[PDB]
Amino acid sequence: TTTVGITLKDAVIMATERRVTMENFIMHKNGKKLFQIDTYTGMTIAGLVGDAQVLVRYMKAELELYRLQRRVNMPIEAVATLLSNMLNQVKYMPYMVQLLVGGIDTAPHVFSIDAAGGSVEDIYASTGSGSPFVYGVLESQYSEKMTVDEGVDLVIRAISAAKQRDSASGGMIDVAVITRKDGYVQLPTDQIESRIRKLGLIL
Amino acid sequence: TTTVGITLKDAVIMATERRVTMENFIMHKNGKKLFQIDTYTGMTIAGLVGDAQVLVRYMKAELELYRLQRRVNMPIEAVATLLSNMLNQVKYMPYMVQLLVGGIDTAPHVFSIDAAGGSVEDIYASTGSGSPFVYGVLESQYSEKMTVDEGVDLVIRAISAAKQRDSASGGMIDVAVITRKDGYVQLPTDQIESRIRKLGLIL
Amino acid sequence: TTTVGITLKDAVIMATERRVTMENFIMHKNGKKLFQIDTYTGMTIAGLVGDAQVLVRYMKAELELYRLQRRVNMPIEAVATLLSNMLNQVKYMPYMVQLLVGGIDTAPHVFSIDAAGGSVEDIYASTGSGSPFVYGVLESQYSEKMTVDEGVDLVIRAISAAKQRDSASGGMIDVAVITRKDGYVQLPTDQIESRIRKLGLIL
Amino acid sequence: TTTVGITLKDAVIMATERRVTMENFIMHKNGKKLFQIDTYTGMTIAGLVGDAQVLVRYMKAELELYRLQRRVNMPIEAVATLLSNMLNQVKYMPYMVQLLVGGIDTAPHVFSIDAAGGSVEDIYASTGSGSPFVYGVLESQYSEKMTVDEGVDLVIRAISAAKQRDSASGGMIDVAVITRKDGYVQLPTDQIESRIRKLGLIL
Amino acid sequence: TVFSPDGRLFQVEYAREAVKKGSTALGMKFANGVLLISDKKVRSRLIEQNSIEKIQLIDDYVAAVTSGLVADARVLVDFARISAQQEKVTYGSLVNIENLVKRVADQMQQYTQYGGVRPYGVSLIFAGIDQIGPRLFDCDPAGTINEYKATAIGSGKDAVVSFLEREYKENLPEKEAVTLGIKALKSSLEEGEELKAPEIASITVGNKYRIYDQEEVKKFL
Amino acid sequence: TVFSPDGRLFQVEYAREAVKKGSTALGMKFANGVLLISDKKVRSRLIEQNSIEKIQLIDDYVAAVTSGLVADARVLVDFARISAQQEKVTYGSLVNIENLVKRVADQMQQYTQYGGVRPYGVSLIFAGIDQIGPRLFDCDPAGTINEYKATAIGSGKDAVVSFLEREYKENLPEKEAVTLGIKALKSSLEEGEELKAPEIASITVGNKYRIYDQEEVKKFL
Amino acid sequence: TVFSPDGRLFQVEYAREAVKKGSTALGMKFANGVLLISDKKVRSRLIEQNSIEKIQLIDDYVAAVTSGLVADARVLVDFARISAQQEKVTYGSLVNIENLVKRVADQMQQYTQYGGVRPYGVSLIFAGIDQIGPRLFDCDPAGTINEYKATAIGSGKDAVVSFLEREYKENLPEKEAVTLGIKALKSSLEEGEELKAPEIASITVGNKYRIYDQEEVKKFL
Amino acid sequence: TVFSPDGRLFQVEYAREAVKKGSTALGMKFANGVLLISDKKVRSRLIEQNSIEKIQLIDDYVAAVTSGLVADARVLVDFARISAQQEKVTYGSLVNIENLVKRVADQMQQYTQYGGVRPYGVSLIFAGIDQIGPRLFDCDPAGTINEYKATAIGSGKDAVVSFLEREYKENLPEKEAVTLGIKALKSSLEEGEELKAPEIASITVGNKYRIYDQEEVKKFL
Amino acid sequence: TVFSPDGRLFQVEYAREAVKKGSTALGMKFANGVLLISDKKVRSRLIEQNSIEKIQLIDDYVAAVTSGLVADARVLVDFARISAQQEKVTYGSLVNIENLVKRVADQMQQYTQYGGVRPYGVSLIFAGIDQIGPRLFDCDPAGTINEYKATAIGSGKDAVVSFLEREYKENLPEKEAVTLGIKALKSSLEEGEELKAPEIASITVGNKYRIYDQEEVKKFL
Repeated sequence: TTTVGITLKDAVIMATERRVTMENFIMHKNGKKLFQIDTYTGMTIAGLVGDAQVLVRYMKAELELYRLQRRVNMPIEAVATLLSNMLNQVKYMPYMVQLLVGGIDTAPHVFSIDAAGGSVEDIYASTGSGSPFVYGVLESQYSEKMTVDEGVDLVIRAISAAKQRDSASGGMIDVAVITRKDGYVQLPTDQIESRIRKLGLIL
Repeated sequence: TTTVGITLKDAVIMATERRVTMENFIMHKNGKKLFQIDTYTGMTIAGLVGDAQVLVRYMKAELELYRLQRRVNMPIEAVATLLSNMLNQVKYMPYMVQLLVGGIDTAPHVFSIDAAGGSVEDIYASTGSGSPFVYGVLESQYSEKMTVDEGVDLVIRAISAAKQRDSASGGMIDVAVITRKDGYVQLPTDQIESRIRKLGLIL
Repeated sequence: TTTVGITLKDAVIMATERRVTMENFIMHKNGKKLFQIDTYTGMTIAGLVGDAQVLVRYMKAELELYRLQRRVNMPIEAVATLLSNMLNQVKYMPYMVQLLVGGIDTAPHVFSIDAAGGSVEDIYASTGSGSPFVYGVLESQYSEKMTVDEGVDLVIRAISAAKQRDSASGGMIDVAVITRKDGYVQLPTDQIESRIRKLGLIL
Repeated sequence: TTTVGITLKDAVIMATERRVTMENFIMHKNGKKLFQIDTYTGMTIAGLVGDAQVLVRYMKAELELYRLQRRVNMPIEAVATLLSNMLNQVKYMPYMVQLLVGGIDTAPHVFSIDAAGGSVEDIYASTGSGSPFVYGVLESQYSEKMTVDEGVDLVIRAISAAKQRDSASGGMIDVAVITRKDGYVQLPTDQIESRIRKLGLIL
Repeated sequence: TVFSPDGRLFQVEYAREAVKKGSTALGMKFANGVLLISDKKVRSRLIEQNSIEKIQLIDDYVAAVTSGLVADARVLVDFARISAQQEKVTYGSLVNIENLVKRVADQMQQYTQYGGVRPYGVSLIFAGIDQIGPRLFDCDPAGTINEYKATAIGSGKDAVVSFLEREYKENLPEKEAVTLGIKALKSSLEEGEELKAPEIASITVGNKYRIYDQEEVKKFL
Repeated sequence: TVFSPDGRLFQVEYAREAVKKGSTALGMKFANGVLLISDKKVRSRLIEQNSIEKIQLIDDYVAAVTSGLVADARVLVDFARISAQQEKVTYGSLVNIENLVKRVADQMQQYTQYGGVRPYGVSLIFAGIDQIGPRLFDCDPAGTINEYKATAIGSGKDAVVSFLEREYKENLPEKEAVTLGIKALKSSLEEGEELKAPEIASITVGNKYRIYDQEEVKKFL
Repeated sequence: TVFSPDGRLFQVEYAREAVKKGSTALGMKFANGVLLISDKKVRSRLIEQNSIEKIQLIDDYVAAVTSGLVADARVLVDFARISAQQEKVTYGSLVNIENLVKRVADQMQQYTQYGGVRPYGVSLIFAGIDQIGPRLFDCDPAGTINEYKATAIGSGKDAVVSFLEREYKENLPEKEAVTLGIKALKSSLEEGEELKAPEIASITVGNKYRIYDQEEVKKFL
Repeated sequence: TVFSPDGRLFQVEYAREAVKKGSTALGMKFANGVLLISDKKVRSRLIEQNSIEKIQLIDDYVAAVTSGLVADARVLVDFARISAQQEKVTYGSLVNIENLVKRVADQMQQYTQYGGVRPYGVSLIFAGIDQIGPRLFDCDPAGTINEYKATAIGSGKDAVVSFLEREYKENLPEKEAVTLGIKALKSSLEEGEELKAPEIASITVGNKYRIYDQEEVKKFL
Repeated sequence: TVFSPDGRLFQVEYAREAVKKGSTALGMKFANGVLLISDKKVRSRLIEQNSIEKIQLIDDYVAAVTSGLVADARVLVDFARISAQQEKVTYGSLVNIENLVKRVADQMQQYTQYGGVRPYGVSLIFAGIDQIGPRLFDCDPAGTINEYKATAIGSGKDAVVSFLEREYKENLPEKEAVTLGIKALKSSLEEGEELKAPEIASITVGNKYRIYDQEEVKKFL
C-alpha cells in the first residue's frame, strides 16, 4: 500500500497503488483505495481493507447528509475532525487503518489521520508500507511552486519509486486531481500510463 | 478446500471440491460447498464449516426477502457489500471463513470476501487451502476471450491440479455456470466426470 | 466412546458403546449414549457427557413440540439444521460434543454434527475416540447393497474391532435399527450378544 | 473424602468419611458429608465444601417444595436430572463438586453426578479422592444378592480399606440405609463402631 | 378489572358471558382411563372438516378442550404446550398434570389482577393420565381450577351437567361411557338440530391418545 | 385505590365483601398444639372429593386456610411456600412463622398502595408450631395481621367468633377441642343444612401435621 | 379493549366494520392447486395500474390477499415475510403454512388483549402449497384462523360465499375454476359496474406462483 | 386512536383535516423524468424568500414535497434522509424508492396504532429516478402509499386532480409538462389571487435534480 | 395533545396564548450584520436591573431572545447552549445556525407529539452570523421555524410587524437601524407608558457580539 497527497497552489493531487496482498501473496492485483467522499473532497485509505471500506461508507453518508441539511459542503478540517472523533471513540477495539483526507474549501488541505484519531494537516503526506520511499522522493523533489502537470508527474515518480523497493505495492496507479474549477477529477488510465511510458518507468 | 470463480464474457463459472477434513483426517468425502443464494447469484464457501453454513442461510434469507420486497434481484456489489457489513460488524468474534460471491446483474462479477469483510472484485478468484495451485494454473492459462466450454475445462484443470498437491482437497468436483439465458445451472455429475475422463485426469 | 451410523436401502443402523471414563479410569461400565429423539429419528452422542445429555433433552422437547404443532414429524435435515443453529449460536462457550442424527423422512439419512454446528450428511459416519478403527472396518467391508442383517453384523464387527484398540471404548453394545415399517427398534441384549457369540468376538 | 453408594435388592446403602482437610492439614476431624434431601432420598457430597453445602440447601428446598406442590416424592432420575441441569447451566464458573444421589421410587437407584452435570446411574458408585480403593474392594467383593447386613459390612470394609491408603480420608464413618419400610435410617455411632470392632478394623 | 361494591370482578363475569357462547364439550373418567368429547358443528361445505381441531394435544398423555374466544384458546393451548415441554426439560418427565393446569391458571389469574390487560375469555378442560392416574380438570376465566369426574363447558353446559348428574355410573368401560357421553351431547341440543359427527378422544393407562376417526364416531352415533 | 373523603379505601372494603362469600374456616390453639378446620361443602357427585384441598401445607410445620376468591388464594399460598423455602435456604430453619405472615402481608399491602393493581380478595389463617411454640395468625386483604387463639374466616365468621367468644376454655386437649370446633361449625349453619365431612388438621409440638382421614372426621361428627 | 356486559369485544367488531369496506377477494382450491383472485378497482387514469399489488407474495410458495385498512395490511404482510424467513433460517424449509398463519394471528390476537393498542383492521387469506399440500387459510381481526376450500373477504363477502356455497364443485381444473371464481366476482357486483381486469394468481404442486398477466385476465374475463 | 362504531379512526380523519390547510403541490411524470411543483405563497417582504424551501431533497435522486403541519413535515423529511443514508450504508446504493416510502409510512402507520401518540398531520410526495425508472409516490397520514403519474396535495387538491384528470397526456417533454403543471396550479386558485413564483424541480434519467431558479420560473409563468 | 375535529392542536394554540403575554422583542438584519432588541420593563426599585438578562448568548456568534413562560425559556436556552457545544465538539466549528434552530425546534415539536408532556409555552428568535452570513430565525411553540429579515415576538407583536412592514429599508447601517427598531418598540406601546432603557445587542461579520451598555441605549433612546 502506498498513498500520496500533495497540496499545490490551488490543487490537491492524491494517488495510490492498486494491489491487495496477504503477507507475501498478491491476492488481488487490482484494488480500489482512492475514493471520492464529497464533491471537492477525496479520501485515500491504507491499512486493513475491511475497516477502511466501512469508514468510506460512513464518510460518504455523513458528508452527503451534511450537504443536504446545510446546502454547503463540509470544510476539510471538519471532515478530519469528524473522522478523528469516529476513530477515537473506539480506540481500544480500534480500526486498524491510516487515512488521508484531501480537499478544497477555500485553500487546499491535506490531513493525515492515524488509527487513534490524530489528525495533522501537512503540505504533503503519505501512508502505507511504501510511505518512506515516497517521503524520500518528496523531500528532494517537492517544490510548492509547481504546476499541476509537474505535480502529477511528481506523484507518479514517487509511487513508481516505491513500487520497486516495496513488495506490498504494485499494479496500476490511481491519480486524482482536485481543483475548484472542475473539482474531483480522476485521471484516466491511458493518460497516466502515457506519463509512465513518457517518463521512462515500469508499470 | 479449493474454490474457483471465473468471469468470462457473459458467464460466471464457479467450481469447488467436495472434501471435509479434520487436520489430517478425511471426515467426509462428500461435502457441499457451492450454493445458489439467488436466481443469478452463487456463493462458494471456504474456511470453517459451521460459520459458513450459517452465512449461507442468512444470505439466502436476505436475498430472497430483498427480491420479494423490491421485485428485482439484488446487484452483486450490494450482495458483497451486505455480506461485508455482516462480517465486519463482528470482527473480534469473527466468522473464520472466506467467501466468493459471483453473479450477473448487467455484467458478470466475482467478489472475494475475507473474514473481516474486505470485498474486492476481480476477474478470477480462488479461496481455500489449495488456492495457490489454482492461481498457478490461472496465471498461465486464463484468457478472458474463452468460451464457456473452455472455461469449464479450465476450472476442471485448475482444481484437478490442486487436488494432487494439496491433501485437504479432493473428491468429486462441483461446477456451476451462471448465464443470463438459463441462469444458475449446476453441471451434472456425469458431464463433469466425462470431462475429467476426456482430459486425462484422475477423479 | 465409539458411535456408528449406517445408511442402508431403507434402514438406518446406529450403534454405540456403553463405557464412561475419566482419563484412564472406568467410572461407569454401563452408560447410555444412544437415544430416540423422535418416532423415526435417533441421536447418538459423543464427547462431554453433561452437554450431550442436555442437548438430548432439548432435542426431545423441540421435536415433540414440532410434531404436536404440525402433525408431521420433522425432516432429518431440519433436525440437523436446528441442532446446527443451536450449537452455533454459542460457538465461543461451546458444547464440547459431536453428534449423529439418523432417521427416515422419505429416504434414510445420517447427519454428522461437530461442536460448532457443521452438519454434513454422509452414507456412514462415526464419532468418538475409537472412530478411526470403525472407519477402517467400514472402508473395507461396507457395501450399500447389504440387508439389515448384514448391516447389524457389520456394525457389531466395527465396534467390536474398536473395543480392542481403544481403551476409552468398551462394555455392552447398543444397536438400534430404524425402518419405516416398525420405526425405531432397539435390538435386545440377548440378540446382540448372540450375534457377538456367533461371530466369534469378545464382549 | 470417600463416598460410597450401594444398590441392593430393596435398599440403598450410602456411607461416608468425616474428615475435612486443607492440602496436608486436617482442619476438622469431624465433618458431615451425608445428607437426607428427601424422605426416601439421600445425597452424598464430595469435592469443594462450600459449593457442596449450597447444593444441599438448594436440593432440600426444591425437593420439599416439589413434595408440597404435588403430594408425591420426586423420582430419583428427576432428582439427578434436576441437579444435572443446575450444575450444567453454569459449566464455566462451575461448582467444583461430585455428588451421589441415591434413593427409592419403585426400584433402588444410585446416580453419580460430576461437576458438569453428567448423571449416570450405576449399581454401585464411589466419589472422592479415596474412590479407587473403594472400587478395588467393590470389584472383588460386591454381589447383588447380598442382604442389608452384608451390605453394611461391605461398605464398612471398603471405606475402612480406603482410610488406610488415602491421607485425605479418615475419622468416624457415616452409614445410611434407605428402605421402603422405614425409609432413610442413619445407623447409630455405636452400631457402626461395633461392626468395625467386630470385623477387626481400626477407627 | 376492579371490585364491584358487592365484591365482584365485573370483567371476569363478562368473560364468563363470553364463555357461554362456545361449543359444548365433555370430559369423563373411564374405569382405567379418561375421555374428551367435543361438539363439531359443521357450518358449511366450504370448510375443511378434516383439519378443524377441537381436542388438541398438549402432550401424548395430556389433551385439552376449549370454549369461548377461539383466539385466546389457541394462545393458552400454545402456552400449555410450552409449559409442558419446560417441565419435561427441567425434570425429565411430566409427573403431575395438576401443576400444568396451575401454570396455565396462574397466567389466567394474572390477567385478572393487573390493569392494562383484559381477562381470557376461555374455559378449558385438561384430561390425561399421569403418575397418579387418569385425571380430569377444568379451568375457569378467573383462573379457577376444579378436579372433576365428568364435566362440560360451553353453551350447553347445564344440560350436560344435569344429565351426567342423573347418569354417570362411575367405573364404566370405554364404549359404554362414550355412548353415555354422546347421549349427553344429544341431550344438550334441540330437536331442530341433530348431531353431525362429534370429535372424541380417549386414553387408557399405559397407552397414548387414540383420537377416533369418523368410522367409530358415526358408529357410536 | 385512593382515599374516600372520610379516610377509607373503597377497594379494600369491596375486597372484604369478596371475602364474605367464602367458606367458613376455624383455627384454634390446643394445650400444646394448634388446629385448623374447614367447611368442605360437597356440591355434586361429579367432583373428586378426595383431591379437593382446603387445609394445604406451606411447610410440615406450617399450614394455612383461605377464604375469598380461590384463584388469589392459590397465588398467595404459592407465594407463602416460596417465601418459606427462601427462609430455609437463607437461614437454615424456619424459626418464626410471624415473619412468613409478614412477608405475605407485605405483598397484600403492596397491592393496596399502588395503582394499576387491585387488592387480593382473600383472607388467610396461618397455623403451626415454631421455636416460640404453637402459633395462630390471621391476615386481612389490606395486609392486616392479628395473632389469635381461635378465629374464623368466611361467610359464617361472626357466628363462630360469637360461639368461641362464649366457649373456648383455653388449655384443652386435642379431641375435646376438635369437638368444640366442629360444634362451632355446626353453630354457623342453618337447620336446612347439615355438615358433610369437614377437613381437619392438627399439630402438636415435636411432630408434623396430621391431616385427619374421614374415619376420624365422621367419628368426631 | 374490554368486555361488553354480554361478553363481546367492541373494538374487535368495530375492526370488522373496518374490514367490511375493503376490496372483494377470493381464494379457491384446485384439483392439485390453489387460487387467489382480487378485485382491482381502477379509480383513475393517473394511478400506475402496473405497480399496484393486491396478491403479494410472502414466499414463492405462499401468497396472501388482504382487506381493510391498507396500512395495517402492509404491516402484517411485512411481518408475515419476516416470520417466513425466520422459519427458513431456523429449520431449513417452510414445512407448514398453518404455523405462519398462527404466527401472524398471534400478533393480531395480541393487540386485542393489551390496552394501549388498537386491533388491526385487516382480514387476510393465506394460500399456497407445502408438505401437506395445497392449503388455504383465512385470518380475522381477532386473530381467528379458519381453513377453507373457497372463501372471500371484503365488502362483497356474502355474495361470493353464497355463490360459492351454491357453486364450487370440489376437484376442478385450473381454467374452469378461474372462470368460476371470476363469475363469483361478477356476481358480487351491481349492474351499474363492470369488472375491470382483476388480479389472479395460481399455484400447482411442484411449481411456484404464476401471477397472471393481462392477456390471460382479459381472456378469462 | 381507537375505532369508531362504523370502523373509522377519528384521529386519522382529523389529521387529514389538518392536511387540507397546507400548500398546493404537484407531482408529474415526464417522458423520461419526473417533476415536483409547489405553491410558494409569499406572505411578506420581511421573510427571506431565497431560503424558504418547499421541494427539499432526500437524496440527489430523490426529492419530496410536503403538506400539513410544517413541523411534522420537517421531522419526517429528516427521518426520510436518515433512512436513505442507512440504505446506502447497508447495501451500497439506493435501488428502490418504494422501500424508502415504505420506511416512512411504516412510522406514520405506527403512530396510528399506539396510544400515547397522535398521528402525523402531513401528506408527502416522493419523486425521483431509480433502477426501475422515474417514480412518483404519495403518502397519506394513515401511512397509505399510492404510486401515481400526476398527483397533488394540500388545500387545492381536488381542483388539480380534476384538471390533471382532464389534461395530462402521458409522455410529454419537460417544458410542455411544466407549462401544464403551472396551468394546473393556476387553475387551483381564485381570480382574486395570482401566482407569485412557484418552486419547481425536475429530474431526467442519468442526471441529478435541477431546482429551477427564478428566471426559468418567471419565464414559465 | 390530540387533534380537534377541524384539524387543530388545542394545546399548541393555548401555548401560543401563553406566548402572547411575554415581552416585546425585535430582530433585524443590518447591512452586514444582525440586531436583537428587547423591552426591559423595569418593575420595581428592588430588582437588580444590572443582572436581568433578556438577550442571552448561545455562543459568541449566536444570541437568542425569548417570550412566554420564562422557565421554559431558560430550559430551551440551556438546551440550545448544550447543542451548540455538541456541534462544536463533533465538527470543530458552528457552520450553520439553522441546524441549531432545528435541533431546538425538533424537541419543541417532540413535546407536541407525545402524550404525558405539555408543549413549551415559548417563542424564540435566533440571530447571529455564520458561514452563510448574518442570519435571523424565529421558532414557534409547535416547533415552527421561519427565517426573517425583521420580526417581533411577545405581546406587542402585531404593532411591530405592522410598523416594520411599513418601514424597514433593507440595507441600513447599524445606528440608523437601531433607531428604526427602537422607534418600532416605541410604536408598540401606549402613551400611558414610556420606554425605560431597552436591551440591545448587535453583531457584524468578523466580530463577536457587542451588548450595548446604558450610555448607548439612553443615547439612542
